[PDB]
Amino acid sequence: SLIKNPILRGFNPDPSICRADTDYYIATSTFEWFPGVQIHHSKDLVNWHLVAHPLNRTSLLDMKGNPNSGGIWAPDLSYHDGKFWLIYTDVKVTDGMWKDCHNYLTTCESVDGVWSDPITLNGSGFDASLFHDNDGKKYLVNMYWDQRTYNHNFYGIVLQEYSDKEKKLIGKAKIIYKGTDIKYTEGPHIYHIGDYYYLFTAEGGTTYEHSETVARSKNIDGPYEIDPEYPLLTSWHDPRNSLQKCGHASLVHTHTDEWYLAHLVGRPLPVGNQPVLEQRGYCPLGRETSIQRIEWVDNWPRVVGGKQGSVNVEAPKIPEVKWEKTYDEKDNFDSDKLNINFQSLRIPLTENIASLKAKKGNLRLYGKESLTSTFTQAFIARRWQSFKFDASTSVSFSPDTFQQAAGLTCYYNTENWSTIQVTWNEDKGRVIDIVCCDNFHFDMPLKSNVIPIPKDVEYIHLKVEVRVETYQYSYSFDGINWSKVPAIFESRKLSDDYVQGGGFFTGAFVGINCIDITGNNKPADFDYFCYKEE
Amino acid sequence: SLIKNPILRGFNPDPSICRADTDYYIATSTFEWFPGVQIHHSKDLVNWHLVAHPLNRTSLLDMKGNPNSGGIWAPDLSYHDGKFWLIYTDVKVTDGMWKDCHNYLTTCESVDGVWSDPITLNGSGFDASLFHDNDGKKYLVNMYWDQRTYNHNFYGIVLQEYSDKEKKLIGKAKIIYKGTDIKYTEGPHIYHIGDYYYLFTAEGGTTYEHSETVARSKNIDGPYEIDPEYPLLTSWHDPRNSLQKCGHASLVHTHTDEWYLAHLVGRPLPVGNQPVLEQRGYCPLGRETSIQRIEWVDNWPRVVGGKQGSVNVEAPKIPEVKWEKTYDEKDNFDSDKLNINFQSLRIPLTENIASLKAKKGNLRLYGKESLTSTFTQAFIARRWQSFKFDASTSVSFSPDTFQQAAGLTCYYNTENWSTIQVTWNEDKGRVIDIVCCDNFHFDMPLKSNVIPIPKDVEYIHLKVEVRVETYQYSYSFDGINWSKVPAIFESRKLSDDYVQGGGFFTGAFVGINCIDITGNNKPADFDYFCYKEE
Amino acid sequence: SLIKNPILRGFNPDPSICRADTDYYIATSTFEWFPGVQIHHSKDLVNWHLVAHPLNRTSLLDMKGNPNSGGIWAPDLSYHDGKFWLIYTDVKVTDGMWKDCHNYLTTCESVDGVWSDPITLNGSGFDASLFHDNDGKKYLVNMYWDQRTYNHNFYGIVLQEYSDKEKKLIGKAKIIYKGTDIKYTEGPHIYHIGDYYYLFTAEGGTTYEHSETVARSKNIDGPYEIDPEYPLLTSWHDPRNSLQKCGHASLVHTHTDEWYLAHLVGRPLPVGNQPVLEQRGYCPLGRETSIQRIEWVDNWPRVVGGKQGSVNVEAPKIPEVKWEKTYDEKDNFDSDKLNINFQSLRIPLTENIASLKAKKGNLRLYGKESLTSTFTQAFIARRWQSFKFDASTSVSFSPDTFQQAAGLTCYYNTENWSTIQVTWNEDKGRVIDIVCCDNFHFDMPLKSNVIPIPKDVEYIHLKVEVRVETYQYSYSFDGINWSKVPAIFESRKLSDDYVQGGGFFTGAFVGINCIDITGNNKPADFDYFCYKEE
Ligand SMILES: [Ca+2]
Ligand SMILES: [Ca+2]
Ligand SMILES: [Ca+2]
Repeated sequence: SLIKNPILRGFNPDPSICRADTDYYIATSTFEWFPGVQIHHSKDLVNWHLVAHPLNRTSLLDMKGNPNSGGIWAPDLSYHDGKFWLIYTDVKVTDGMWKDCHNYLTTCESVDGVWSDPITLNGSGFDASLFHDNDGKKYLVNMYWDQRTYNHNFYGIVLQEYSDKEKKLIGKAKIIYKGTDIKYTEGPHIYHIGDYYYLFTAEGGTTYEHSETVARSKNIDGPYEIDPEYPLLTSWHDPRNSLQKCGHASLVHTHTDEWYLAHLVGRPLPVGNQPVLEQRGYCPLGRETSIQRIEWVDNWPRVVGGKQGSVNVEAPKIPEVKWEKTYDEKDNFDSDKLNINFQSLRIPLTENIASLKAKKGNLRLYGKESLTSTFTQAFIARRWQSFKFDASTSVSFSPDTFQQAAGLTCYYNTENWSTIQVTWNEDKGRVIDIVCCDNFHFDMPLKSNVIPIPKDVEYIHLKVEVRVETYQYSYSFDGINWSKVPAIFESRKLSDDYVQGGGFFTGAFVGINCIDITGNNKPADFDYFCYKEE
Repeated sequence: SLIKNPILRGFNPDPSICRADTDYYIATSTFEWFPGVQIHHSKDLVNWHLVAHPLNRTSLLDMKGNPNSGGIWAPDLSYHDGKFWLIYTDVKVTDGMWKDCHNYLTTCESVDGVWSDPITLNGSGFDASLFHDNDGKKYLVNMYWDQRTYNHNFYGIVLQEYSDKEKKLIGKAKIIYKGTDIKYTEGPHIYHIGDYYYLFTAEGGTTYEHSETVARSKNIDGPYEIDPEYPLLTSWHDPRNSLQKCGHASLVHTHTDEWYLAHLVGRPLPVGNQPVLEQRGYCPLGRETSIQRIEWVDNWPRVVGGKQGSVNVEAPKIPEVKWEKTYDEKDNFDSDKLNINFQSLRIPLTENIASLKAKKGNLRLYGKESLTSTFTQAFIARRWQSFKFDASTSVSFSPDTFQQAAGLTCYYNTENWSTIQVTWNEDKGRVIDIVCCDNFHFDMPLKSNVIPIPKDVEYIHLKVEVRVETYQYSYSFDGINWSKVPAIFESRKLSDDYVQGGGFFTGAFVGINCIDITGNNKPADFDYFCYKEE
Repeated sequence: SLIKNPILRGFNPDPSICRADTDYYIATSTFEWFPGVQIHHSKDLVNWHLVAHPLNRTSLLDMKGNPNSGGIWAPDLSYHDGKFWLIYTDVKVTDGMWKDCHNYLTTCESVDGVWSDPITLNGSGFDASLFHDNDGKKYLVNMYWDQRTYNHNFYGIVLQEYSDKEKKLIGKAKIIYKGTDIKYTEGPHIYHIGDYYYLFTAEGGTTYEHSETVARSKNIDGPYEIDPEYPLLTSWHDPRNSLQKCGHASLVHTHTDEWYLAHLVGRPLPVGNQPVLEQRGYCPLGRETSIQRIEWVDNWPRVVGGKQGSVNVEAPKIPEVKWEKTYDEKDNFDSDKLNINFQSLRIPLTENIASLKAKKGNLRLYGKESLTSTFTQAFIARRWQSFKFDASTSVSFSPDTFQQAAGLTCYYNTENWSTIQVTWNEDKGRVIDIVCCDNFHFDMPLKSNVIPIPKDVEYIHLKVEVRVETYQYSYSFDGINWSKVPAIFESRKLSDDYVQGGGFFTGAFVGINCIDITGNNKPADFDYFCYKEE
C-alpha cells in the first residue's frame, strides 16, 4: 500500500538506512540516552519495529558527565563483507567555537548481537560515514570543523581511506567538497552508482532551514558537481507542509530495484492564529524519521511528489510484513528484562541503580542523584511518540526527608522537565508534590498546597495526560479514582525549538525516577508503567 | 615574628588546619584541578611549603566530565590515633536547585603517602568534617541541603556518628544547628574544648559577605547557643581592609598552647576611583589562605586585632624554620617528575597525554581536546600567585591544520581564558595567533594579522607579562628579543568575581597546552616553563 | 509625643526642609508625577500635612514624553527676603553616559500660592540648591556630571554665584569639593554656621549604600575638610535597622535653637528566612522622609543615637499642633476640586481628560492612551502609604471593544503595574479582566476565565487588598458582596528595588484610569475612591 510518514515516531533523528539482502535497517542517533543507537527493522519499508541498541557497554560508550545533546550524534550503519559496520560519534562539547568529538567503528554479524570492541578513527568533525567501494577499498567521510571565530564552522567534507586490515585510517585526508551557499554542510554519504560517485550532504542546519543536497563526480576525490536543481529535499520554502526540517538523509537501493530516501523531519504542534513564516513551530516529539520515494532524471536523484517531502508515499513492490507492538500498554514489570523502549541517561544501569530481581513484579529504583545531574540518575524513560497520550505508574516509597522523592516525569534535558513526586514534608509527612524546570528556571507551584498521603496507602498511582498543547498530572490512592493536580504544563516547552543551548537534539520523554540526595539509596517500587496513545 | 597573610597564595580556599605533634598542615580545596587536595606543611605557621596531593588516582577521585568548580570542595584533614584522616567531597552539580555531591573518607600514615581506598559516606550536603571526640567516638558533620525553591538552600548542620570499626556512618542523623540570620550556614567544625562543644560555621557565602560564627553547647547534640558578638570573623562591614571574604575557618590549638585560626580570603585588584561600597573588587588570585590569632574571652574565641582579620599577625612561640622553594623559576623539564605546582584538569596525566620521558629535557604534550572541553585536555598549569609576574615557555610544534595548536594560556575555566598559540593557516603556514573566551564570548582579535613563523624556527618562545590590572603576550624566535602581540587583556576577567555561573571557586592559572582536534595526537615539545614573581 | 519616622510616608524622597519663622516645610521630589514638588507643612516637626505642589502649570513644568523617574528630581526649598525660593530640576535622560537635565528657579510669597515664571539656571548636574549667605550674596550648588565612560560619573560639587538683580548665574562656576571614597557625591547643601561653611552631601547612591557626609571650610569656596568620622548618616553597615538607604539630607535650625536633619529612607518588606546581607529588601513605598536630631561635637554635626538613624526621635520644644486628615477615606467626588493626594502622569489634567463637572458626584475620565504611554493617560492615582490597606472604587463604563478599558490599578511605571478592568470581549460582552506588566513582561492571567458583567449593572465595584507581601483584586456588582479574582500579586514587584532601568525613584501608586485606543474618548464614570489603611 502506502508508507505513512513518519515511519519512526518521536525522538529518532539522523536516519542511516541500510539494506542487508532483503532486510532493511535504520540506525538513529540517541545522544545522551543509553544504550546507544536505535536500530529499527523492516521487510517492506512500510512497517517498522525497534530491535537493537548496539552501544550497550561502557567499553563501547562512556557518556558519564556528557552534556545534554552531546554523546551519540548521527550514526552510520552499513552492511558489507557479510557483516554490519557501525560508525558512531561521541560528542563531548556541544557549544562554542569547538565541537570536540570522537568517531569510532564497531562491527557485528547481526544488529542485535554483541558488537566488537571499537576501533578509534578520528575527530576532525562529526557525521562520520563509512563508504565501501566496489574495488574492495573503504573510506571514511565526515564534516571537517573550522573553529575560527570569524569563519562559518562547516569547512566542507573530508575524505580518508580506512583499512580494515590495519584497523586504522590510512594515507592522507583530503577536503573533497565545500558545499553550497546554504552552508552547514554535514551528513556526508557517498554512493557509487553507475558512472558516478554521488555525495549526499545535509545543509542549512537541522532547523526549519534544513535541506539535503546531492553532488556528483566521476571520481571519489571529486571535483563534485552540485545538482542544478539543489536542494534535493527541503521544506524551508513551504511553512505549511506537515513535514518540516527535511534533511540529513540516506539512500537505499532495494532488492526490487527501487530507490528510497530516509530523512529526519519535525512535526510542529498546531501553531494557531499566528504568523506562519515567523512561528514555524514547536516539536515535542523531536526529530523523527520519514522516508521518500526517489526517481532518477538525467542521472540525478529526485524526490517523488516534490522536494518538500510527502506524508503518503508509494511503498516498494514488496509483500507486507506487519510487526507486533514492542511493548505492552501496561508493563507490569513481570520480566527480568527491561523493555527495549526504555532508556536511561548516559550510563548502563546496574543492579545498584535499578532491579527487576529484588522484588518480583516490581521495578525497584534505588535513589540516586537529582533530575539536574549529568552523572547518575536512577531514572528510566521512553519517548513521547504521539501528541496525545496517557502514561502512568504506581509507586511504593517511604521517604523521611525532602531529600527523597520518587515519581513520574516528563523530561527533555537536565534543565527542562516537570514531575509529580511522592516525597516528604516536616509538617505533613508523606506528600505528593510538583517540581519543574523551564530552561533552568525552577518552580514548585503547589507551594504549601501539597497533597498529604495517608499512612496506609502502599502504592500511589501517578498519571500524566498529554493533550497536544498541554499536559497535566493526576494521582490516585486506589487506582480507580483519580484527582487532578492543579498545574498545567505547555508541551512546547519540552521541544527541540524551545530548549536553550547549543544542543537541542533529542525530544520529550516520560518515565519514572527515584532521587535520594542523602546517599542512603532509598528504594522506590514501581508496580507498573502504562503508555497508551489515543 | 609575623605571619604575613595570605600564607597560601593564589588559589587555595577552604583551609583545614591540622596539628600532628609539632607539624602543622593545611588542606585546601582543588575543585576540578588534579591531583586533588593541596596539602601544605609548616613548623612555625609563618613559612609554608606545598608537600602533597593525596587524591592522585582515579579510584580516589574521578572527575572526568565534572563541571567547572565542581569536584573537590572544602576538604577536612585531621590527625588522630596516629594517622591522618581526609574527608572530601566530589561535587557533580554546581548550580540550580540541587548540589548533588558525594562525601568520602580516606586515611594515611603520612600526608605524602599512599592514601587508603575511599570509604563511602553520605551526600546530604557538602563541607563534611570528621570530629574525633575524647571518648573514642567519631562524628561526621556537614551542611544539609534543602532543594525546595521557596526556601533558602542552607537548612543547617547535620551530625552523624561514624564507625571506624564498621567503616560507615551509624545510627541516626540529626540536624544540630540552624545557623544565624546571616544564613549560607556551612563549613561546620566541632571542637571539644574544656566544658563545651564549639561549633564553628562559615556564613554569608564565600563572597564579600563571608563570615565565620561560633556556637557552643555542653553536649555535642546541642542545643547550641550563638556567640552574642557574632560573627567571629568577617570583613563585610569594612570594604577597605586588605583581607576580604574572611570566612570558612578552622581552629588549631598549637603544641605551645596558643590558638590560631586558618581561613580563606580574597585580595581584590585595585578598584581605582570608583565607589568603595559598590565595587568591592575582582580577585584573579582566587581565594587564598590566611591565619588569625585567637584569644579567649568569657569562654568564647575572639580574633585578635578585630574580626575583619589582620594582614600581619603575631606568630606562635616556635622558632622559625624556612623551606627551600618548591619549583625552579626556570623549569627546564630535565626531571621526569612533573613539578608539584603543576596540575591538570580533572583526570590523571598519562604517557599518552604528557611525557617527560619521550624526549629528555622536554615536556611533550600529545594534542587532545580544546580549551572548552571538560574531558581530556593536554594541558598543564600553575596558579597565578602574585599580581605581577612573567611566565614563559618555548615550544616546538609542526601543525598542518588550524585544528592543531599549542601554546601558552591564562585560564580560569572552559569559558574564561586567553592564549597565544603556534598554529597553522592555509595561506601563511605556521603562524602565531591569539584566542580568548570572555564568559563564553569567543574572539580572535588578530584576525588576518597573525604572525608568520619562519620555517627554520625550531622552538618558538612565548611569554605573558602580568602587570596587576592587565596582561599581554609576546613571542621570540631567538629567545632574547621579544615582540609584543597587540592584544591587551584584563586580569579581572580571570577572577572569581567576574566569571558567570554557579561555580566561581578557583582562580587564575597559567600553563601550556596542545590541541589536536584531528585525532592525530600531534606532539608539541616544551623546552622549559618559567614563572617569576616581581 | 515622639517624632515617629518616617514623618512623610509613601513616595516622598529628597527632603529639603525649610523654616519660615515658626513654620516648617519639607519639599520632596515627584519625578514624572504632576503637579510637581510635594510640600508638607508642620509647626512641631512631629505632625505633618500635605499643603502644596508649586509646579502646576506647563510653563513651570512640561514633562510630556519624559522617561520614567525623569522629571522632578531632588528639589530645594528655601525662605529668604520674605519669600520662598524653589530650585528644581527637569531630568530628560535617566540612563547611559549622560543625565541631561535642566535647573530652574521659581519664587512665591507662600508655598501654596501662584509661583513665579521660572528663571533658567544651568544643566551641568542635578541636585541644585540655592544658598543665601548672610552678606546678601546667593549661590547655586549642584553636582557636576562627567560622562566619560572610564570615569565615575560624579565629578564633585560645583559652585556659582546667582544674581537676583540680573535673574541669572553670574561669574565663573568652580568645582569646590570632590567628595569621599564612597563616591556618588550629590545632594550638596551649604550652611554658614558660626565660623564655618558646612557642605552636606549625599554619597553612595540612593540604595542600601546611601549616606550623608559633611565637610567644612572657612570659605564658601573651600578648601573643604572632610569629617574624620564620616559618614554623618548611613545604615549601610546595619542590615537590620528599620530605616535603610539613609541619606540625601537637609539641615534645619529651629526657632527654639535646636537642630534637626531631614533625610530619605527606604523601609523594606519583611525579607523572611533569607540571608540578611544579601537580600537587603524591597521597598514598595519607595523612599520616604525621616528626621533625626543633630548635636554638635567639636564643631561637627552628629546624629543623636548613631549614624544609622532612629525610628522614634525626641520632638523639639514646640507645642503640638495636629492636623486634620487631608482626604476622606471614602472620596465621593462631590467637590469640584480633585483631592491634593491625587496626582496624574506628566501633564496637567484638563476637562478633556478628567472632569468633576460633567456629572456631579462622579469623576469622569475620558479614555486616552494605554498604561504603557509616556504621553497622555486618563489616570489619576495616590501613593501607597502603608504596607496594609484597601483601596476601591466603582465605575460605570460601556465598552464595545477590547480597545476600551476602565478600572483600578496598582502602578509603578509604564512597564510595572497591574489592573482589574471593566472591558469587552467578542463572545461575552462587558467583562472583568486582569492585566499586568512585570518589567516589560505582559500577561493576562485569566485568559478565557474573564468574569461577565450583567447588562443591568450600572456601577462595577472594584477593590484591591494590599497585605504586606501580596495583594489581590476583588469586584462587586452590588457594592456589598465582593469576590476575589484569583490572581495574587507580589508587592515587591512595585518597588524601587525591583523595577529595571536607570530610573527607580518613585514608588507604588494606586488609582483609576480609562483607556480608549479607538480615539472615541469613551467616558468612564467613577462614583468614589476609597483608601483605608489599617
Ligand atoms: Ca507489577
Ligand atoms: Ca629543557
Ligand atoms: Ca460619588
